[PDB]
Amino acid sequence: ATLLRSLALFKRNKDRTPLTAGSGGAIRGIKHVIVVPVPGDSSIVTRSRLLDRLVRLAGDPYISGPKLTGVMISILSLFVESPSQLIQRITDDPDVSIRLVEVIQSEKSLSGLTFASRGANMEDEADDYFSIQAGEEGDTRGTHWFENKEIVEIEVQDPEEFNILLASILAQIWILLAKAVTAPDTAADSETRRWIKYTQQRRVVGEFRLDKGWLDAVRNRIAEDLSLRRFMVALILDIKRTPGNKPRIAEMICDIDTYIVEAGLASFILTIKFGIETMYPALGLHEFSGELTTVESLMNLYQQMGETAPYMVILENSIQNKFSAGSYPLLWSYAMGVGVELENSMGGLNFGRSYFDPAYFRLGQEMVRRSAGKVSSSLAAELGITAEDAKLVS
Amino acid sequence: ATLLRSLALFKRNKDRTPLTAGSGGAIRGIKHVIVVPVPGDSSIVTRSRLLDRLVRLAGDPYISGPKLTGVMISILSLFVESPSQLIQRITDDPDVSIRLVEVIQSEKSLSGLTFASRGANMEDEADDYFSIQAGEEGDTRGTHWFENKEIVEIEVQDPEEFNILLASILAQIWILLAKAVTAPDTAADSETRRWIKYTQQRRVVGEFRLDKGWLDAVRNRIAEDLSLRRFMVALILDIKRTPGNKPRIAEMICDIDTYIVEAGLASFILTIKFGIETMYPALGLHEFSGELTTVESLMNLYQQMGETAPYMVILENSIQNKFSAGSYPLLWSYAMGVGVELENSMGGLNFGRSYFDPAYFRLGQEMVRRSAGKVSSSLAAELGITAEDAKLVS
RNA sequence: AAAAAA
RNA sequence: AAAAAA
RNA sequence: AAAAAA
Repeated sequence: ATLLRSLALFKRNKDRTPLTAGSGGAIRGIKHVIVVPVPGDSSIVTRSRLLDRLVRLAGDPYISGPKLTGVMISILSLFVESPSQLIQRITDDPDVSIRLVEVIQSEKSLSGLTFASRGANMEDEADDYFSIQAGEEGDTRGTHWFENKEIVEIEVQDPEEFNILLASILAQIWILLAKAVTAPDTAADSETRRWIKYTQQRRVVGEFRLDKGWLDAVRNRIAEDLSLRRFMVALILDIKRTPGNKPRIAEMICDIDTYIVEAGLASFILTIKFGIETMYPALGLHEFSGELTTVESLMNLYQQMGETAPYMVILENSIQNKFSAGSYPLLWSYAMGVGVELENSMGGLNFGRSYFDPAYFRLGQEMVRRSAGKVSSSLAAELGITAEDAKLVS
Repeated sequence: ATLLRSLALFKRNKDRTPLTAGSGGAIRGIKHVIVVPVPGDSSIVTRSRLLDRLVRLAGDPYISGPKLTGVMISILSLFVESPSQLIQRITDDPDVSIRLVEVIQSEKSLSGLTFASRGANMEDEADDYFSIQAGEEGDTRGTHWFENKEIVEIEVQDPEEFNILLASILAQIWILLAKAVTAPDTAADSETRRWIKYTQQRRVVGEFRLDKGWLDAVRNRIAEDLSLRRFMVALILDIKRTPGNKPRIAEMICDIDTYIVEAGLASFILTIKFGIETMYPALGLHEFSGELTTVESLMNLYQQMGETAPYMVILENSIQNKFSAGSYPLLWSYAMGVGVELENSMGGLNFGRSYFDPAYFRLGQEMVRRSAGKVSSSLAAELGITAEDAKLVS
């Protein structure tokens, strides 16, 4: 009797939720100082020029990691008024020190912008940080730019034009997380399709299409360091918690997150869907109860975590390995074999892991092949229908 | 009636949890004085140079045990600011006396470093302790170094480079505990695979790959003395208790521990999994109730212990022998025979102990062979499915 | 960790 | 009092 | 004590 309870209690302790209490002291390593050019004034022309400069610089081959991630962050958190306040309210990681800096307009410089927190006299630093090398030597292809060469600059004065430009750029930057952490290289068609989709959504315009090289560089950078990913996830979590209405860009991001959610938990989501939601006879086998209770505990932990659960892999945190299939390889293989036949979109999904068992795969395949028209018992009793009508084509 | 209760009470006393009360006086033996060069200043170049020197010295054939373990500890607890405070908060063993010492930079010496606690005038001691003999005579192969000979030195100035180097080195040092205490020799492919895995995790780089000789020496040292293992476990326990966020290195370690957990309790974990979680008819036999209650008491003791339970074998403590299979050899053999067929990864797992019973092994094998498609009663009644569908392939 | 998802 | 028990 | 476990 009590054995089952003791066992469940024991299994629950293996996946104890590390909730915030206060224990464990407080450790933190060295944090860099990444510079983030935030536009001081709330104007439109200044923001447009800043974004143009950032894009023109972000696509440079010879660029430092810290500078690149700071540029990306500066690009991201720009639409809100006083981005400094938002960045401060969002930045809560000891990975790096977000060194803010105000920026204003200047009609006496190449880039046309200058830092206000440093001092009005400082102008050379702006030009040195915005434009130094753009493929002048070495690799001339290393520079990136929009696909349309006719657009030499993206500087605009009308509020609407700038708003749509910023929204399109943020969307192009955000859609990368769908596969940045997972299979970054094999994520070109997906992003292309998402862009082709948003374009005919009337929310953006295809004229502001960036070269594939720029996107690839950004994805690589996003994968390399996790400070940017942490900030992006915190921003998405904040936006999702917005009780009231949400601006155009806010809604764009809260929509794009759904592609980002579960970006690496496929082996768990699909597993649950094809081996729990399907209620197949195979689940009753003595060889599946362990995996079943494991997945139960896993999803309990997930729903107990909070709002940062789905993004667990995006933060490349430690708990992501707990949701791997290494603990339920059999059920995972069975579910994948089932999905290969039912979903019919999971053909290009690679799953050739070192703990794959083609036996259960073929098992689920054959079970699905034979059960093409086999009506269940629960639904049959609920509706009262006969199976004679279901096997008419099968 | 009361007999069962008296019996259970008696069995519970055989495995009384030795909790901290105050009784037993206080005994402690002689404790060595191992030197641990801790970098005084929180700079980056000094830490990188110190690590380079330690690695260059750690892979020496003619090196003293105490010096080697002190070097290892110095290497481990370096990422935190003021490692001295952490080492003091963690060091709680009477096995050895952790003799800390501050270190600073010095541009007037071979190694370029000097001790600050001893005195600024002391410089020769630094060179004598960092570099004396590196295979100059005797065995020239005895020296170790990274696999890439082009890397003559790992000294870097950029914070990111040093951080990743330190993280990779700590990961290489930590992954050894997975099999250091248990089958250290047969732990090369596992570590190689873990490294190949972390590399494509974008968290480390393969360029900082160390020779197999260095890893083998470190594993041997870690096995020889238990002060290092005690410190490592205390560090892991501390990190796991961190309520707040965890740095990159902290997360790396809290992930790597999962390979370290249960490193020697396989005969218990697998036993529970294959003879309790599986709910086979064999468990109802009169010849298994004793083992069942034994394992119940064992896991009760485990869950009552605390956070240092799984690492019980890593500390080579006395309680590890209580969880051995010597008290439940039958159930252990049955479970191993079952796992040999179900898991299908437990082929290379050696279990040829002096209390093996091939009878129950063949028994569980045959039971699993015959029960390849035999649906249980509990799950069948919960779902209501018939067994006709389960024996379609079997 | 690997597909799809106005 | 009589074996085994990392 | 002995395997596997993004």
